[PDB]
Amino acid sequence: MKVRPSVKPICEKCKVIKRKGKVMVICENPKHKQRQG
Amino acid sequence: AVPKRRTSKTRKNKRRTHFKISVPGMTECPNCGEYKLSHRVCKNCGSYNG
Amino acid sequence: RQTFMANESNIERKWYVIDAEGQTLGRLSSEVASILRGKNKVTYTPHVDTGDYVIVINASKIEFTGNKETDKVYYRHSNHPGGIKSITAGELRRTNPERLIENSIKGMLPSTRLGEKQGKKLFVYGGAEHPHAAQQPENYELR
RNA sequence: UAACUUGGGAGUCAGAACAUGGGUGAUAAGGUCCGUGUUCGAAAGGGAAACAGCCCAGACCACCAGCUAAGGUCCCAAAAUAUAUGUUAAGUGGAAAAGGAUGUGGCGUACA
RNA sequence: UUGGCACCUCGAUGUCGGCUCAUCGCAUCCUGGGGCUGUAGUCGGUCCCAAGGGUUGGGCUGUUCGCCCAUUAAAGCGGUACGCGAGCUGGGUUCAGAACGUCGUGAGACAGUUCGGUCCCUAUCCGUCGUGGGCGUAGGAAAUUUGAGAGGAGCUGUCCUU
RNA sequence: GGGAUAAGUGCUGAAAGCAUCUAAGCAUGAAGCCCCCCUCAAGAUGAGAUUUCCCAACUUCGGUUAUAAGAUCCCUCAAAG
Repeated sequence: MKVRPSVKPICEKCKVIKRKGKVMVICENPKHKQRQG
Repeated sequence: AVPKRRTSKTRKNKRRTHFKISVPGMTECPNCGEYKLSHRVCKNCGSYNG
Repeated sequence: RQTFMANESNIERKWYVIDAEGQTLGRLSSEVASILRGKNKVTYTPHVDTGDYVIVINASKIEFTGNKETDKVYYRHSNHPGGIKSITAGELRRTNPERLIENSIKGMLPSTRLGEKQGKKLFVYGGAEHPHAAQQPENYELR
């Protein structure tokens, strides 16, 4: 899990979502998961 | 060490509340007739009759 | 000088029974506060108590708005180093519903020697059964 | 409604904050040095929770009379739980940046 | 942390390093719970949540620092007038003696070293730790109790089996 | 051992015919939070509860006296001070 102020897609498959007042990117590849956008 | 403030009369009289004197335990003697301290010997006559 | 002054030889205090079923906490405590102070009587006197008695039933059924059931917390210090406790408003409604309304109304009264006497005319219960039927309480609707 | 001239008697030569035009410093300081206005100094009263310099306003004395200013009208605490139309769900309101997000409004230009 | 400013104290707010007793922040050294790996296992790297409890003994220098020896699950970093002298030490740094190097014609001075050299107070108020006397609780008494609310305690190693 | 949580993993499910832990609805989850363990606690003026004991003579103050059940004075001592 990467916790960074700047979260943006690192690939075209990754999707941007918002759950519990947090900008979260989820990608099928495990390394591209991000949080705290 | 040294008092910062002087003591007032109101404060001084409250501390001396319990500074009292005791009343002794005295009863009338069976034979002397005078007053006597319990468990002591009558000064007036000299009898105890324990 | 002709202003009237109320004394303890012409004051009449009655008994009320208010219901807290389905009511906002803050908007219900602000009205009960004026009754306990006597702000609704035409013979109001500042240096004497002239309010009435109030009974609150169905206290456990008060209502909140928004997320105040988790974000609103109550703190208290025990005067010892590091002795600060805490409890959320949602968890207090489920355990001591009467202390929730009792402390919410006590904070809307003056902190004087007369205000502490006016805060003892309040009675809060979690159900609908009060033991003060002898006092003959009369129903009251909030304005 | 002042100004000027002659004569008698003085005090003052340690100033401060706020707004604004500049130097200096680091477009730091409740810093420092000049221009301009106000207040304090020597000014009580109301507001800013407390708070010489900020806002309103200059107390001859008495009254259990009335209308207003700044700021206000749920309770502490005097006055609308006023009316009309819209926005925000975060306790935002009631502390801050570069950057990052089909969060949600308004006005303009075959897609699975 | 080293500085800038000079607003409080010069009819006086006592220093550095310890010792004794602690408290509190989390930017987490150890213990607990989780992602991702360039994660086979045994061991690690990095980042997130978590402050309940723990977090050694000596050699050398007056010291803080710092190095070294032997250990430990670990030998965390900061604040409180650099916590603390009406609690205590006086080894360094600011008294009067004397000496060396250096500077001065000189009396003398350190951009430097060396040996020596008085630390005083019976606690008035608040605060803190113990222990009694009054009055109250709608008659006067003797015993046994509920617990609103506070305080205390919280750590961890090595073996054996699977 | 119990009950709710943090970071996490989730189960269903639309907004957005698919996807998606969330926007409604169900779970799981820390030496930490509230209990469980030990001590003090009704001056908790909101002063609580239970068992037992005592309860008569008067000018008829809407009072008073002396007693009662109990507790002390004084005295011999300690396991306490």
